[PDB]
Amino acid sequence: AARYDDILYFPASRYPETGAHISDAIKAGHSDVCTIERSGADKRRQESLKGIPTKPGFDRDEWPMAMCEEGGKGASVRYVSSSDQRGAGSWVGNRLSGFADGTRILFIVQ
Repeated sequence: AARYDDILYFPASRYPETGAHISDAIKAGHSDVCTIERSGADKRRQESLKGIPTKPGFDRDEWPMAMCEEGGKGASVRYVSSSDQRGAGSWVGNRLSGFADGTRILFIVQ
């Protein structure tokens, strides 16, 4: 039992606002590990974003992410410029697709 099964290196200079959120959230004690669980993501996003208004030009970025058991209630949410947020979320999902639900992935912001 290590805290994680494999590791993702997030490319902060490619997606600087989303990388700063993930880094600030991990530095504040939010989990650095994503226990992937895709089926519950819509439920978790309802819980993480409850009561947080939308903002024109920005997306509500979550860390931990909705596709992680660690997401949902208590997640960090930041307004992130939409091009940055959406590019980052697509990058992350693309890189995590090789891992089945239940895999624990440590995120390191590079």
